[PDB]
Amino acid sequence: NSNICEVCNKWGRLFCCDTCPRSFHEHCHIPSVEANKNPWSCIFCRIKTIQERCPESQSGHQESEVLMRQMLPEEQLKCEFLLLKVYCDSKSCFFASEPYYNREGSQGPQKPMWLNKVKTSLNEQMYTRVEGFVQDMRLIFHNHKEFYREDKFTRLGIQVQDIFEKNFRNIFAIQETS
Ligand SMILES: [Zn+2]
Ligand SMILES: [Zn+2]
Ligand SMILES: [Zn+2]
Repeated sequence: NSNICEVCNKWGRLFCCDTCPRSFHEHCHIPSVEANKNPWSCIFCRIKTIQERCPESQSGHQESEVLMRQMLPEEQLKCEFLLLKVYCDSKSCFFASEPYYNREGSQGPQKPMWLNKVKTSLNEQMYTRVEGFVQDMRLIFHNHKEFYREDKFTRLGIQVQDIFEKNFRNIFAIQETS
């Protein structure tokens, strides 16, 4: 196994996957690393199994159909993995915890949103469709763009949103376009 967490790239108290060489901090893995279960298989492994059991699941999809899917177990897992892929980027630090807004010339968003809040919402099964999860994720970056206006710090929103969108298109096998 790796000697650093796959998500945050730090050492510490790691749990090791039994079916691949990745390791995780307890609360870096999503869902949080399960108490027992020997062998234990990480989210990367579980996602690969879905694809292997149904190879046609990689054929192209329309985003509009993906968003209307109910959050059954497989869609729940895919959203968890997409959330995890965002946390994997170190720039996710800026969007993880509850923000506050006091900048001359700007007003805070009407509906603040942050990664840990999405994490809790997934954990508590608060989303009934994929659309719920994707809307909250995109709201994080949209709030950031609007608040920071012409400050160059707006670019962090652009950057982390691009990670989100690339991973959304990969995980849900969105039909490639020009
Ligand atoms: Zn970690
Ligand atoms: Zn694994
Ligand atoms: Zn099949």
